[PDB]
Amino acid sequence: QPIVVKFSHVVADNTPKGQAAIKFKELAEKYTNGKVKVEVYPNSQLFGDAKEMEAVALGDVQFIAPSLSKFDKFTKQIQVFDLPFLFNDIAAVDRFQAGKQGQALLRSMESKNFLGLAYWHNGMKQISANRPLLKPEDAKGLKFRIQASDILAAQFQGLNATPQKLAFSEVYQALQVGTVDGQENTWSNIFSQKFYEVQKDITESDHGVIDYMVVVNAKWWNGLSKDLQDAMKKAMDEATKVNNDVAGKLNDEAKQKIASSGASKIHQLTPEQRKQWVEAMKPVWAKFESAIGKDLIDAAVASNDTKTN
Ligand SMILES: [Cl-]
Ligand SMILES: [Cl-]
Repeated sequence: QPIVVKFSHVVADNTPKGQAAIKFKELAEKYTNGKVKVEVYPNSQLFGDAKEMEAVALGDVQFIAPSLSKFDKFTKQIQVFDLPFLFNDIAAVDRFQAGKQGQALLRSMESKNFLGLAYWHNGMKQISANRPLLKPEDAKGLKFRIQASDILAAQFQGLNATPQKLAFSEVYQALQVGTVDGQENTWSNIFSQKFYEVQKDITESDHGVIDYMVVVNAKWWNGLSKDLQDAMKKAMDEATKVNNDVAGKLNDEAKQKIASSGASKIHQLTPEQRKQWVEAMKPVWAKFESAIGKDLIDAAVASNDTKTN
């Protein structure tokens, strides 16, 4: 009777998270000599956004890797990752995650019996709708789908737009029948879930990030025999390295496919347009500073590094 272990997520197989979870499966089975069988369930086939945390708590799923925007019901510290324009680029996000404060966040939910094993990457968020979004004013009066995050809701409220919380699996349909006008996501997600086919203008804003925390039930994980836990720990580290190697290329490749399709128009901001977007979104920070903790915010800010000039 081999031990069945299930890994659930909401994205497609051909994605930074999807490819990493498949690597994890392959390696955990190898390193346990077949004693463990990993079943991977992509595209919300087993659980989606709304239920995966509960599934982990009850033992219906062993591994998940939610966006870092989806934890504000469990802690008020991880929501630091949602502050718009906090990180200039993916390199700053990774430096922050690797430092003391970023690594501390993996343990931020231990009192609720959740444990983060690793961070996985996706990429930078782009914004889209059915009209060009070149300046923040263009967003006024539009409905935007958002992940279930208080800071993302405030971010759109601040643009005098209307956020709407929806589960990832429901976004395409919402955009397709017009119950929402726009959204923010990474190129990888925008291509693989076909948002580009129902959004005619996408702006390369790079105004936030979608990255992930690999989460387990702490009690379950810590109760495993030393030999099984080491095997799976080895598999996880190696899957995390695949994720770090493929995330960038997969997003670049997605962007190109969207562009080549002709179905959407990709817009590039200029310095003055971008600077405007920054000003229009920064007040959100002051609203959440006390809840997050200024020091954590300052450490994130400091993770940015710009070459001279
Ligand atoms: Cl979902
Ligand atoms: Cl990590």
